[PDB]
Amino acid sequence: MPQLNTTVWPTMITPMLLTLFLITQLKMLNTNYHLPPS
Amino acid sequence: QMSFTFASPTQVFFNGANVRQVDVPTLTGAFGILAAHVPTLQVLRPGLVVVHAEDGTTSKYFVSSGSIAVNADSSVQLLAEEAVTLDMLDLGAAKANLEKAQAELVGTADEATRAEIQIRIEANEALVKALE
Amino acid sequence: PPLPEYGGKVRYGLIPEEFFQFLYPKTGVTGPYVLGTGLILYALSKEIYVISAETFTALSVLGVMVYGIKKYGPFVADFADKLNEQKLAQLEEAK
Amino acid sequence: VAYWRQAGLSYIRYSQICAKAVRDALKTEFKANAEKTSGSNVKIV
Amino acid sequence: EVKLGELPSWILMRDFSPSGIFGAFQRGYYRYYNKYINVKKGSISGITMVLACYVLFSYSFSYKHLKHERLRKY
Amino acid sequence: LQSIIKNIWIPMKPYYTKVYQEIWIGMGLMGFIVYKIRAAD
Amino acid sequence: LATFWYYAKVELVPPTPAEIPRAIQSLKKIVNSAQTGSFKQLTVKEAVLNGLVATEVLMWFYVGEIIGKRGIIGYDV
Amino acid sequence: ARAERELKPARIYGLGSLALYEKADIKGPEDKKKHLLIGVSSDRGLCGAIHSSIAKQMKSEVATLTAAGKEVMLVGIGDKIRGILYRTHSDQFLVAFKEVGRKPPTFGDASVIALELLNSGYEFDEGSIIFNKFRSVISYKTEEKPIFSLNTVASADSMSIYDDIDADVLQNYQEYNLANIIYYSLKESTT
Amino acid sequence: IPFDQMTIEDLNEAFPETKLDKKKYPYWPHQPIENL
Amino acid sequence: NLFASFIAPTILGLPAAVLIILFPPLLIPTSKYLINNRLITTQQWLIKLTSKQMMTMHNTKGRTWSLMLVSLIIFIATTNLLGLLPHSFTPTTQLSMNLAMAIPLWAGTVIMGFRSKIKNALAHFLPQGTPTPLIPMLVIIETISLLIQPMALAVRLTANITAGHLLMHLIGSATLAMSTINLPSTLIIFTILILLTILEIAVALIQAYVFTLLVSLYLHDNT
Amino acid sequence: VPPVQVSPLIKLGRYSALFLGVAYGATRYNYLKPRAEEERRIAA
Amino acid sequence: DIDTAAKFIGAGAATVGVAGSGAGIGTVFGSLIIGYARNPSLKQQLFSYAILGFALSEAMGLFCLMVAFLILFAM
Amino acid sequence: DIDTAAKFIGAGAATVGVAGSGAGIGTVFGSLIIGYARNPSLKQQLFSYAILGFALSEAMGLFCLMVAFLILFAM
Amino acid sequence: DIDTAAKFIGAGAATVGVAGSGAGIGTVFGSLIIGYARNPSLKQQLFSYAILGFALSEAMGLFCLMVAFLILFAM
Amino acid sequence: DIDTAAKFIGAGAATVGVAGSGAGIGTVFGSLIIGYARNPSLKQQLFSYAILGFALSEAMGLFCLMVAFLILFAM
Amino acid sequence: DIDTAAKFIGAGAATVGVAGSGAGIGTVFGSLIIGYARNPSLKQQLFSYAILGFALSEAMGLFCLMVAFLILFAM
Amino acid sequence: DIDTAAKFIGAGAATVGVAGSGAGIGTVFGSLIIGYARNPSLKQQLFSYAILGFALSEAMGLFCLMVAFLILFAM
Amino acid sequence: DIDTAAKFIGAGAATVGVAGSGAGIGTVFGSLIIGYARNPSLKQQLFSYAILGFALSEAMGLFCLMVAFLILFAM
Amino acid sequence: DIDTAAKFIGAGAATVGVAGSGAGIGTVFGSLIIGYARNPSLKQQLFSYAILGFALSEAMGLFCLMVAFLILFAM
Repeated sequence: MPQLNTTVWPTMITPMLLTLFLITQLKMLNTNYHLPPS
Repeated sequence: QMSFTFASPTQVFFNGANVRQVDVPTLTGAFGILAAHVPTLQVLRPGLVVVHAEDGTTSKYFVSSGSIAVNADSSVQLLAEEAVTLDMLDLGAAKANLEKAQAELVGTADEATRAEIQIRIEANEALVKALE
Repeated sequence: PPLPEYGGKVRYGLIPEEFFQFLYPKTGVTGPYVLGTGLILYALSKEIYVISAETFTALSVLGVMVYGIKKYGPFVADFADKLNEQKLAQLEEAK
Repeated sequence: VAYWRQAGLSYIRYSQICAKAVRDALKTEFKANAEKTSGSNVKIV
Repeated sequence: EVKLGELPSWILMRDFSPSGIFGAFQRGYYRYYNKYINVKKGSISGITMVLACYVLFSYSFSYKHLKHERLRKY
Repeated sequence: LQSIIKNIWIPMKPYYTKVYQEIWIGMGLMGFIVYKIRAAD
Repeated sequence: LATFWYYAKVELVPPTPAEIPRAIQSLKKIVNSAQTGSFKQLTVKEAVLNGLVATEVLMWFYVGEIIGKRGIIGYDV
Repeated sequence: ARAERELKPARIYGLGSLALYEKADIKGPEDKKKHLLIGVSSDRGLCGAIHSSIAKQMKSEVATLTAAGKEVMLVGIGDKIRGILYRTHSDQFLVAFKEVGRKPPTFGDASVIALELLNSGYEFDEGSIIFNKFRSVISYKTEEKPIFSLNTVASADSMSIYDDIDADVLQNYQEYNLANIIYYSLKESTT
Repeated sequence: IPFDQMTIEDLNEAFPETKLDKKKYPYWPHQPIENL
Repeated sequence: NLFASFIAPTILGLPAAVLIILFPPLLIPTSKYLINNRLITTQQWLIKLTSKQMMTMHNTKGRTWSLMLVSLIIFIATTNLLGLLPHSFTPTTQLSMNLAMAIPLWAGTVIMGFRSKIKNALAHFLPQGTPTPLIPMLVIIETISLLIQPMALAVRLTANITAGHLLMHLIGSATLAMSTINLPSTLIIFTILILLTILEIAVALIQAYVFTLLVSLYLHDNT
Repeated sequence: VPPVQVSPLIKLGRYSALFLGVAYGATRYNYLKPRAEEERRIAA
Repeated sequence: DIDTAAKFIGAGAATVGVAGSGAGIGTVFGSLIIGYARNPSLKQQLFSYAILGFALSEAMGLFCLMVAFLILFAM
Repeated sequence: DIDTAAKFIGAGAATVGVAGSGAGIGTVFGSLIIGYARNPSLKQQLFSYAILGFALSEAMGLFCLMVAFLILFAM
Repeated sequence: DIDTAAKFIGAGAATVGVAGSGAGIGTVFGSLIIGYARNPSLKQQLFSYAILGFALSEAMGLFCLMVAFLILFAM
Repeated sequence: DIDTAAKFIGAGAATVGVAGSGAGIGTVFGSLIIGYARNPSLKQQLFSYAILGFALSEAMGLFCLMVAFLILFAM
Repeated sequence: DIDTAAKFIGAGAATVGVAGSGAGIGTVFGSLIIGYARNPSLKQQLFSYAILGFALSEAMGLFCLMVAFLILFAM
Repeated sequence: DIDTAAKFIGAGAATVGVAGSGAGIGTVFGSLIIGYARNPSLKQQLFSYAILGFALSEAMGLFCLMVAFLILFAM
Repeated sequence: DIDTAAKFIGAGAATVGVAGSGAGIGTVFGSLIIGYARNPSLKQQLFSYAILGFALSEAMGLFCLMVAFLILFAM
Repeated sequence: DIDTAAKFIGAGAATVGVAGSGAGIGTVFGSLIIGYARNPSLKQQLFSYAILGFALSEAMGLFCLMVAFLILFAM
């Protein structure tokens, strides 16, 4: 199982955090829902 | 084979009519009754009532409360306290009364009064859901 | 700035009409198509595109994608348009 | 056993509340006549 | 821009810095987005083209495993 | 250092400073676990 | 269906024995441009176009190879 | 006049309420002791022989039940019946009602009467309702309908064929039918 | 400005009611989920 | 040989897994406009629907994690969906990424439940009406359960997606080996493969929603 | 759409390259067949 | 050889695991029958749910068969 | 020889997997009985669903038998 | 000899598969009890369905026993 | 000797098959409880059906035990 | 001593068969809960039936344990 | 030693038998949920019955674990 | 070698454990069908619960597959 | 060596026992769905019971995994 090859493990951990915790959240924050007018 | 009798204290929607299916919102869930259905007796909760005539057309009413009785001779008696055709209701009043009842629920503190508030709440929720 | 009303005129969802109109002067109409056919044949002949299980998984996912597009494309398209028109009507009503 | 039965209500009261809430959600074209045909006037002695 | 220029010093004239290539990729992204995606009454082809280029990029790095399942030998 | 901390760190500060604190402690635990794994391998 | 042949009769046909002088005329044009080195004037749009037509005739040669070996996927032997 | 028009749907609905106890053939307990007796009349006089008939039937049934040792409690929907029965029958009395007859009876009246019959602490093992079944503009007849408690309907053998039945749904159904039979009596006695 | 070239900031300028109360709700979506 | 689709991809010696993990956010453009194109319209509609389906059950403290949970479901869904394309590398098939997504979130949840809430936090280790002679055992249970919640998370992604992918591969191979043999059997195997691709799309979406909902339930248990 | 006659050089190149390809395919087929069979035999 | 023998044994073992998906499909379609007998007007939607359940249950079964072949041929 | 022996063992193992389809068919037809006892007028349609469920459940069982023979004779 | 030994083992294994038919018969007759308690007037017809279900469930079980003997005596 | 050893193993295996009859008897008597709670007046008849179901379920179980002893002593 | 080894293996196998009685007892007492929630006035009688069911289900389980020990000690 | 390995195999086998008690506990508490949703006023008494059922089901499971250790350490 | 052989056998064994998750998913979605046929207005919330149950059941199944691969490749 | 081999086999066997907890979790959450469809106002309390049941069922499953690792690593 290549999933147990613990050598390339950082290569999977590092960008995910850069993608799950910074980039995707920065794209969500730009998804704004305004309040309906009168 | 099924003889339906859908009535209200002042209006008779059906009387011994021969329909094929009738959907009812029993207090113990919804169910649809056809001919030869197992005999049962139940009390209703606010909800739709759909009657399928043999010609494949469906008439939709809204019942507030009452009783349903499917009998051994395939005779169904549906007696609603307040039965109204759908086009006689509006959505805005339903939503407004739902909001008022939710506010009074969050405001109230006594048990029985809270139960009455909740009953009116579910009434209005079924109203909104059945309308649109 | 207002948005243009149409995109880029892609053929088969893969190649834009720019390529065909750019290759039309020298090699006519069947020019680009015969170029693509020769490319595909040279690829799957010189073992550039090896045939394996991934080939049939690719064909299956491409079939499912094309069917999903051809089936629920009008629905999603007019649904997005209808969302936009509902929002526009509400806004103009609040004006 | 519904919640209002635990509270001490009765299906007469449940039905009254439900019919009232359904009468209130009527459009005003029918609301007056429907409240007339279903109002109570008896008084306990 | 290229498709018009015929000078090799252009290759040197360009900004080959981190900010330079970043701005280049950003300009390409915004050009694609405004031509195919940032339009009303848009199409799915603007996304299917990206998916096709992505499948090409995926087949690229998998070739080192796919050349060991060759049918012929030559 | 301009337009980086203007577009990347200002919006994420309310989340990186108060909300995701326990998330950071969990990330420390995860790094510890991953290191203890990659050590005995 | 039948429109493919409608176009092929124009452009997907063998060259008549009458137009080979124009073929070698275009060939002598391109070799003159190679002799003088004036191909630097050709802006890279037309250069890319000519490269594409060259890859097209190269694919024609490769289809010739795959029909001349009676096999599609490589050499059957 | 208008009551003869409002009676047809009221008749259909009320009789449809009692179709179950006729099909299932609930026979009532002939062994219990607590009995409730409702008598439907109006608050107005000059009715002729309406209130006299209702009072005669109530008195006869009170005597017949008390002779068997059954403890009877009386209810009078209308001031006429309460006035006619209060002197000779005052210890045997639970609730009376008023303001009937001036306005046509509605299901709100029935829902009320049922509520104040249920919030009374008198668990009746059986009951009866006595009204004036209307036959023609000249002829009416004092009729009487039964009212079954929860334990009568639940413990009946012929109620075994009915489905999803527990004590709760039978409680709700019995209460709603109390209201239904009160409404039916009120609509029949106004004609 | 017609509503198809208008920015959410421009709409907040035109209808100050449509603004999101970044003080009562600092975190996305800056409003209770039921009103979403 | 068989698991060559789960090996970390390298192009020209560089770890292309970085670009493969950074791509999915590129498919969610954003705009300051009020009325925009069809893609962002449908995507904003979907994000609103997801936020309403996930965040409604929470109190005011839990709804602060709305950004995190919507971001998580969007990321996992887009990764699993792109992973179905031919020859693609699915980073959710890796135990690394799934563990590093599951351990931080669950650990932060339990830690924010232990920092405050500590009395109710330790009380949650025992159901309310638990009888006395069964008190001690039902404590050693929960903790181990509470200790296998992160693992059960990550594995539940990995061992699913991987399996699915490998299945779609194996059946595919069958079709190949069936190409030079009975053709109706080839068509039957290919129809099986098509139905399996539909199932794998459904399972990608469901696994994204499942990971997100389990993290959300853990969060609600401690807020 | 009206078709367009391709330049004669392009068609001549197309067909000459096609014929050269047929010739090369036959030539390499006949060239590889003996060594292919010989290695197939020598493998066993 | 012992490898082929244990491959047969392990293939049979891994195949045993289809019983659960058989039982799950049985339960799904029996519940579908019951729920349709209760509210036939929802028939279509009910069937939809049924299909979903089936898809997942048999999915597990196929996983078992996966391992079966993964031991029988791929090794 | 060990190959024939393990073929027998693996055939028995793969055969074990018919228990789940037995239980699934039992559940399907029991639910059919129940749903017909509640709404007999839908009888035919109910039976249809029953058949469908049966077809799938026993299908899984047959898959098991497949592997059984695939180990007993085809190898 | 190893052949007789593995024949015994595989016969036991294939016999294990009767548990599912046991459970299926249990479910069928329990549902029959329930559905008859609901609508006793349909009793006969209900019993008919019950028999059918039983016939199929035990059928699967017999298939298992089939393989059991097919390994124990026919080989 | 390998014959006695595999006889023990196959006896254990064939014995495993009593689990299904255990579960089937459980289901039968649980359904009997439910159906009697619904229509107690049919009690006797219900019990009759229960017995029948039990007889069949345990029958299957006994078949399993049959094979168990048929491998343990008769061979 | 292959005999002692296979005795251990067969004892474990025969012990596996208690799962069915576990599931059957679970079903019996769950149905008892349901039927008592329906008609609590029959409580005692319901419990009686429950006990009966339990007695039979666990009986089957004990039979399994019987064979387990019959292989572990009596041989 | 074969006698020192078969202990491992038989311990695993005897451990397999906890699945039935897992399923039985699941059924008991699911039925408890259902019966409490029906008649919540009986809650306490219902819970009592639930506990009883649990005690018996897990009891069977513990018996299995008993045999597991009885093979793993006591021999 | 005996290590690879027993790795195959143990992988098959550990794979057997997916049957329970198959049956659990079947039960979850069948109950979902029933509960939606009873109260369709709660549909969404019901589906939510269904998903949760599924997630846990298949989780257990994946654990089994875990051990399967943990024996097949990691050793 | 035979010890490692039988350790693999016994680990797989002990792992088989997670199927019961899978099925039990399925049953618990399906019953939760049903009981919530019946009395949604009790939702929270129902969920509580559900959790409890789950905790116990999976507990048994974890016990199985316990033995699995207790044979795979601790010996």
